[PDB]
Amino acid sequence: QDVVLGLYYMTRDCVNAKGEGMVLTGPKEAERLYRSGLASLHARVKVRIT
Amino acid sequence: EIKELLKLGDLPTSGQIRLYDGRTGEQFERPVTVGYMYMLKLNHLVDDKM
Amino acid sequence: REEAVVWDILDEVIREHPVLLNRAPTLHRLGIQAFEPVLIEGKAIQLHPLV
Amino acid sequence: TEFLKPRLVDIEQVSSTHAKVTLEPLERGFGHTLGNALRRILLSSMPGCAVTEVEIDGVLHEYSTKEGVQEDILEILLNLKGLAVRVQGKDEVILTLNKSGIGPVTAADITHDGDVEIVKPQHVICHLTDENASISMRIKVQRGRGYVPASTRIHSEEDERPIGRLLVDACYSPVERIAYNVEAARVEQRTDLDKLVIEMETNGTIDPEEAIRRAATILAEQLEAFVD
Amino acid sequence: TEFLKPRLVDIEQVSSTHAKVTLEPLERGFGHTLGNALRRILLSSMPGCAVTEVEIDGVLHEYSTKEGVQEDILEILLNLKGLAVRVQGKDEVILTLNKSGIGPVTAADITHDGDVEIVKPQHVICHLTDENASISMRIKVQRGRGYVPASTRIHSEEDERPIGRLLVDACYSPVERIAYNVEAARVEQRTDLDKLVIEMETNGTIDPEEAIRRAATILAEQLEAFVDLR
Amino acid sequence: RIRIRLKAFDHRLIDQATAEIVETAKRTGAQVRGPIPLPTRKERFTVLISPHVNKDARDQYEIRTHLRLVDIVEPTEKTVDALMRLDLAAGVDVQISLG
Amino acid sequence: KPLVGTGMERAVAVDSGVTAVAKRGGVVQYVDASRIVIKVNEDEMYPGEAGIDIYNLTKYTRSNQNTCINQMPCVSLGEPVERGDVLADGPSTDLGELALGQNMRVAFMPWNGYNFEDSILVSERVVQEDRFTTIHIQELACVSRDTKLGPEEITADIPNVGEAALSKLDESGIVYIGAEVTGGDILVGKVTPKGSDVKDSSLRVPNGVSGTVIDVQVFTRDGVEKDKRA
Repeated sequence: QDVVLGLYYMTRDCVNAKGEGMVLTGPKEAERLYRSGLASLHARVKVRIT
Repeated sequence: EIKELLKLGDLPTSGQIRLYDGRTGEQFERPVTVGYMYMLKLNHLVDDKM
Repeated sequence: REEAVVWDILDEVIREHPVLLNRAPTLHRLGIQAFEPVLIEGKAIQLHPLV
Repeated sequence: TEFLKPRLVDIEQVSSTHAKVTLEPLERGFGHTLGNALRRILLSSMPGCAVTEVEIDGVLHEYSTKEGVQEDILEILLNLKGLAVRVQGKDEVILTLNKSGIGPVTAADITHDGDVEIVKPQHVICHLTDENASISMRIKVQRGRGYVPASTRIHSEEDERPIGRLLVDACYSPVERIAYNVEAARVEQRTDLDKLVIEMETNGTIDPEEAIRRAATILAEQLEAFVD
Repeated sequence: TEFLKPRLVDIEQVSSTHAKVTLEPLERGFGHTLGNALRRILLSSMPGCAVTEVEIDGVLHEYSTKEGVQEDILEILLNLKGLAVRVQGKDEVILTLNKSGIGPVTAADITHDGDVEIVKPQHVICHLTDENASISMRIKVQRGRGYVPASTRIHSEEDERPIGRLLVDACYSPVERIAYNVEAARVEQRTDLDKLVIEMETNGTIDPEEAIRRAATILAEQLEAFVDLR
Repeated sequence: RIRIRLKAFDHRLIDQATAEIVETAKRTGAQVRGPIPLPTRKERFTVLISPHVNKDARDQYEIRTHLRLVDIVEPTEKTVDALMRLDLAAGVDVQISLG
Repeated sequence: KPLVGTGMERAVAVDSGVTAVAKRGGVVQYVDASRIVIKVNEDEMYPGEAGIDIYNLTKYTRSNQNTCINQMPCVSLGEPVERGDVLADGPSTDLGELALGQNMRVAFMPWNGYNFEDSILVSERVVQEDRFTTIHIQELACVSRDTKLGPEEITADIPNVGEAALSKLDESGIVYIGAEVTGGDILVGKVTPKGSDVKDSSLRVPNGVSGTVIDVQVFTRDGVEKDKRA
């Protein structure tokens, strides 16, 4: 119950947030942009995943 | 009347205050509900069951 | 008396020794499962949430 | 009124760019203090240098396309951002790379001065389809601290740069990921203590313990004023 | 490395207990780091003196009652657990409270020694109603940190004490509430600097610049394990 | 000036007392003179240890009374009174004397 | 005192006889250590039987569920009270209202999994203030019935067991009252000879419990006395 709420709030999206439509060189700097305070947890973004 | 009484006190009308985290010092997104609930201690104590 | 040396003895008898946790209305076989203990300051069994 | 000093018990070196500093034991609610302080300093305050601006011929903005390459210029921007360079003496060095022929272009192909060097020469830049394709980029390297992205970079700039200059996120701080846990250790009477497990993965140009020691002495010299 | 260093520039006392303090200048991003670290340390690990053992004459246990008073003995032990004492030289002192006559027993009636200072002269303890009633308690004030309770201090105590000494729980920490704010600093040539406005709320016994100095020394000596060894 | 004459049989105890007194003085007032050690009285006793007779059989005891002269040069309001409530450890006879 | 009540707390706390509701109105004399003494106003006062009402407060005693029923005076000295008004607050009452639990500052959020299914995550300020620290009372009987082979005996001269029997008791046997007794202690030395053939039926403290001996009752076999306490 708690963990599906944490995931459903995490992997979602909104039509404008901090860092809308910026491009990221990996998931590591995705978490670094979430922690430093430069993007939001749900902000649509092109990443490069492997 | 709950909203009007929350306006007599200087509290926010929604009943919800933004709360920071004691671990990380940074704000919880999406403001949370804080209030006073009258909580009771029932006589099912754990060092009568262990 | 519970002296200062039996807690190291206890952490050396726990280590790789599973226990059977059991909730009281056991209906199917997933209601008896074996764990490894991790010792708790307290008086309550801490049980992993997914389980 | 005496506090528990720890011993650094483990550096499990997984790779040359990986570490796990197991650390025990601390006072109750101090692992989160040390871990969060080091994490915020290592994320947004640690000094270092990387690529900020690049001028490429054949392109006019970030959504054009040069010939002879499989990848596009967003991919060359991203693979440029992934490059880890170190500058010793100066702090604003412009570099230029030229590549022609059948084959990929790597980091060793660049023209370097005496003050700069590449920590990963086999880090790929792009690939080239045509032997007649002659790629050219003027790679500028500043030096700052932490992280500044191209979005607020283009919001903060106002001077009209010449057409062909490309902005990239400036990964100044050399760490890529730091994330810890706090576990629970035991001194023989009190079970209330807690053990730190700091994980760290960086790029080249540094050794994770050197980054940890740098952040720690940054915070100690920051707090050096009003102590006893 | 273009960093700076902060100083305690202005220390305003809003009252004797509730008192703010500035910090200036902090670097960019450091404000929430130092504020949260000083919050965690200043709430967990400060030294303050508190009541530990209470010794009333003509008493058997704490659940009895006494001649001539209002509050019962558990009420007296709670009102003594709230006490705020500030010793200077020693680390373990014994006070004395003796009073007869009809009227309330303030904290200002304790026959103080020289190096103890009771900073709440309106802290009520008892309500003596009979004029022939008396009360003579002998308090013991240790000094520590954190929270050490009666159950753990039931066998921990080594010095074999005699029977008849009521054990009161020890709330040692004199900090009760602390909030920090990261404003925008007014620097005449820099705009990317900030100030830290720590708003303490003490027990009256601790001096705020001394508390901040001790918390800073605690943080620096904890980080020396990272600095020196690896 | 307040002269203070500490007298005791145990030397360590006396020392402890003296330090305490100094501490008491120094916080309240200013310019405590100092803990000056005077000569110790070694009051000797010989006794015959036999119940009846053996005169060369003897025990020689003594009581070492130590002296500690502490002086206070400026008696303030706060300082002198501080001592009234501040009693010292048992087995240490103190003797304050102003002027 | 429930901040959000329904107003039916007053009627339940009065109508259940756990509070000492005043029979006849008037003022007060307030000896109270033992009993509330109420002087009666003249209109409610009988012509003969001059009369002032003396209310008995039931102090710390055992309920049917081992909880503690206790009455505390909620009126001061020299204070007017009316007929039907309350004078002593019982268990779980606050100035005549009905206070079962206590009112606390609650946040609704998931906090790091520690309140997963229905669990509840509690600060240390709840446990430092003793604001749920309830008081339980246990009655323990000891009898020395004459089963067979003579009668059993109440003496401290406890056997086999050494200088770990004679401790929380007197020279003639039985626990000496008050004390910080736990598990495995001895309360009432109660063992017979011929039962080098002695044994230990001496009623001890059950495993896992602590406490303070608040009361010792003894209407024993006409003889319990030593040479004279009886």
